[PDB]
Amino acid sequence: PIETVPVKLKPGMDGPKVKQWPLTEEKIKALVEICTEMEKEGKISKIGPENPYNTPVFAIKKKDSTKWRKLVDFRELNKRTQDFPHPAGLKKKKSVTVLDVGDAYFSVPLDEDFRKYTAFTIPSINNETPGIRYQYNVLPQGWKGSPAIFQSSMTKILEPFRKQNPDIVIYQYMDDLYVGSDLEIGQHRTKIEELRQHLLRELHPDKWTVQPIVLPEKDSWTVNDIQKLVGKLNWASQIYPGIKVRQLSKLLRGTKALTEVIPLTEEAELELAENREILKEPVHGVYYDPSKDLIAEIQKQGQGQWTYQIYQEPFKNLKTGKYARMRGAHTNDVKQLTEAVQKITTESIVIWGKTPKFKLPIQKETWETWWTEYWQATWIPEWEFVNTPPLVKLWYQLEK
Amino acid sequence: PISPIETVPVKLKPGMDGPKVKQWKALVEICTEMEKEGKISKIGPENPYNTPVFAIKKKDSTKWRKLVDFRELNKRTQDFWEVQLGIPHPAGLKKKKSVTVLDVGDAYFSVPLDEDFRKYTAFTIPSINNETPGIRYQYNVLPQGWKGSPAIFQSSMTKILEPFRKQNPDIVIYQYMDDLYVGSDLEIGQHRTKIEELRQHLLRWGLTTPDKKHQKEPPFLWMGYELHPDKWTVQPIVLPEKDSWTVNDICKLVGKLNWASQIYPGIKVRQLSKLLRGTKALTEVIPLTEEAELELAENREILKEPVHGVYYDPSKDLIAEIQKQGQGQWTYQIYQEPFKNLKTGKYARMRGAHTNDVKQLTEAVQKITTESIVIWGKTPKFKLPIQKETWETWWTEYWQATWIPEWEFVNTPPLVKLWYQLEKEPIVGAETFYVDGAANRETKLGKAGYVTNRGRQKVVTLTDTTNQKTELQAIYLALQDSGLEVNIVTDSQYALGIIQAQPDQSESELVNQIIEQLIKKEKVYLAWVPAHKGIGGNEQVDKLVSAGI
DNA sequence: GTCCCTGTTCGGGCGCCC
DNA sequence: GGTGGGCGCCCGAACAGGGACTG
Ligand SMILES: [Mg+2]
Repeated sequence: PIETVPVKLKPGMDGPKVKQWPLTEEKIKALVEICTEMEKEGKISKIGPENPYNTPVFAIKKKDSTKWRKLVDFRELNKRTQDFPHPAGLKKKKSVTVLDVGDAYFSVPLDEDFRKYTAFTIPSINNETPGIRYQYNVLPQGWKGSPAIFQSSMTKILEPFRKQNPDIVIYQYMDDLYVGSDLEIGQHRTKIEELRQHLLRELHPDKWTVQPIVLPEKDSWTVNDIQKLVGKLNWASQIYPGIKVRQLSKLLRGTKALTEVIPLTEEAELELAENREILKEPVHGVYYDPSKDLIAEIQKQGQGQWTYQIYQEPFKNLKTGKYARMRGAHTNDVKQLTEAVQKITTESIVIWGKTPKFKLPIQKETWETWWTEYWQATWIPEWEFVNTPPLVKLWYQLEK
Repeated sequence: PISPIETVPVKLKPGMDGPKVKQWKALVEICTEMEKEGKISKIGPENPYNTPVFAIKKKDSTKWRKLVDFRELNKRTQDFWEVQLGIPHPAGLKKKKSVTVLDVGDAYFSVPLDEDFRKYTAFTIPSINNETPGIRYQYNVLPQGWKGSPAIFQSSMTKILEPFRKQNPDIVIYQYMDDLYVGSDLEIGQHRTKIEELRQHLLRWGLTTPDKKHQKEPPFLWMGYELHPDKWTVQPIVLPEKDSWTVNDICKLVGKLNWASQIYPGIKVRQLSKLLRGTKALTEVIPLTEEAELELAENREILKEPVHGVYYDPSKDLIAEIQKQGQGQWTYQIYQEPFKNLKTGKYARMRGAHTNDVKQLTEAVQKITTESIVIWGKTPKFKLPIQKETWETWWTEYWQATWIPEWEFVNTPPLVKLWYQLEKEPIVGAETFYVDGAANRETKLGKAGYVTNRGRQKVVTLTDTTNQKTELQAIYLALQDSGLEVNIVTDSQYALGIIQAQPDQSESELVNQIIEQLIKKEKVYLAWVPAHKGIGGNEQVDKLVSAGI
């Protein structure tokens, strides 16, 4: 009698068929553990091979604790389900807390003739049995469709907490609840625990920073030092058309040995000075379009030094970033990259409300072997594996 | 018998009729033995459909079989999600006090077919003696060559062995199709009499277990090997020693070899297997190549010499130890205590036009990992032909995000290395070379050349070429007209991209040479500048090579 | 737009298993 | 001759993507 809403897929499209990838004994075992409950408690059933579809699963140790979460990589089923404003002030709050609600969506029964798309498969260590398959009967976590259907009731739920507490903005993307406040941390948490006690029925946005393009400061210059300048400048061009290089690329006139010292002329030392100003200026012409893919890319500088940009149109960057991890004698590139992508996707969501598609500086096999170890979010962004021109690394680089 | 298991619903694709044709010769009659067993019933000729039929013989000639060519029905039945994800490995068996290996009898023919679908499996014998309007059955069980059978059967098997696998959370049953291996923490005669309660379970569900009941009989036979209480080995493999060779003749070989290379270390197949390169034929003979024949020689050598494998335990720990074999090839081997192999392998895959030994090492480590997760379900610890430091070098300067897991240096030559580093900084002393090449895309005529501060200038005209190529030829002039220290300035990202990446091999003759000369060099500094923007002296080279194009 | 040149997917052949 | 499904290994077809090009 709790009623169900019909849903279906983009027109002409068919449900997912994605191969499951190898899990670890501890991931399977934790997945077999919560799949047991997940069917007993009447939330999923079990299904045979007559279900042509399939979407992968792994399992995440979402804390330092011993409570595993299972997320389904619905990226593929997601981008085939017919879909449909964004709180602008959340990005500018003193701190934001992110709740995982979450176990709320099982409350509503998914539409039957759609359940067949929710199907997944649990593998066997060393293949000692065929895979055991299940299918959801109630709004699954990780699908565009759950937060949708449920908002109706989330809004009933939140109504009085949003009203009583006016200064706080609560936001809902996917399984996550982003709640924000100018409260001092400590007054914040007492509130966020007030939320949690209600729903029973740490991000600092104002601190996020942009790393602009920056020109090398030095008191003498070589041909080489200028060549690396003109070329960088020449590229910044495509971004700030208010740039200037000609009076500076005049200095490299003949065929000078890389190591010979050029002195900067009356204009040259001022052109470069005029340029280092233009780069302070805000990029003109950037307007977040909601219907276009959000494109994030990342370059690996060195010494746990990652730089990103986020854009929909080439050269029209919505945000340039620098994310700094560890400089270690036990450092993990993939782990870092994994952390980068997550942090970025989180600003991405907090600011613009949607999640970016990443252009990952990494071999696909390498990334696919490991990213599941080091993950911690209840969503998963779309990604493609690039190969970076080692040039466009110098452009966004930093200097000591 | 046919099982009491609920039946599994299968449709046809969203808009098909079902199959229908006919066939034709002394038609022989097992087809009535099935009749009285329930496995086919006879049908009334307003069932529209018919699928051809025929006879052959057994895969071990003991019976003179019957079979249907649903090759048409198969093409119209819904898609499945198959449920065999892989092939179990012996090396992943952690050994249990007691054991068995039994097989289900006539199992496809032991599970019911959805009845709303049986009609489509309607086949019809020609005639009792060459003509009368003949007989017409459907199937009531899983047919012997329909694409549904395997997936459906496997599911059913699983869904049945289930209550045994929880009524005993802890007796271990390896299930591949209709074949079983049993594992018990109990002493032989409680296992013996536990294996019964199991056989009896399957019987109750309609699966019989004849004999075929591998018993107090180590070596158990299973999955193509020869298990033992303490080791295991592959049932011997015989090499296609066919004095002349054609393609399919050689694929015969490599396949036996890759199967071979799972336990016999050292097996390598680079030269056999570039023989397929180019071909337009499947039977076309192939002249056994020199380095090939010499390589082929080597393999037959290994397999003579006998070997075993071992079992696993969560107790002791997994080790992988890679070793650089020949050209682009690698050989691994996992174990737990020193010379007792647990599994071995062979990664020879060639990914890229240009690579170096450190990325192949990375790939191999990648292949071995996911694979260990598959068999034992955990990541191993490595021991690798490369010094802890070379890695840090690589991992420092390589721009993509790379990473090998918990490893330790082994000293097994050849050792891995970077046959040269590029300079971060320009070279006081070195001629500063400005290179640039051009090429007309209509005429496919080109030009490559250089121009130094010391005022030198070559300009070789290339032909049948591409712009990218000449720009790599010019770097090539520069390196081979420069002495032991040199800076170069190229306009080409394409080129800067290849070389920064530090290739020791590539598919290209040009890059293979440009690698030669790079190793011979003492210090190089590769530097870029944007093309066509009037720079010194990228301007000067650029005209040199650009008149004519 | 056209060329290049890289990467990727896929299907075919064989291996081995039921 | 005219049988299904699975995993693996290779290789070549189809593409995808970029980066340079033409007048
Ligand atoms: Mg050029």
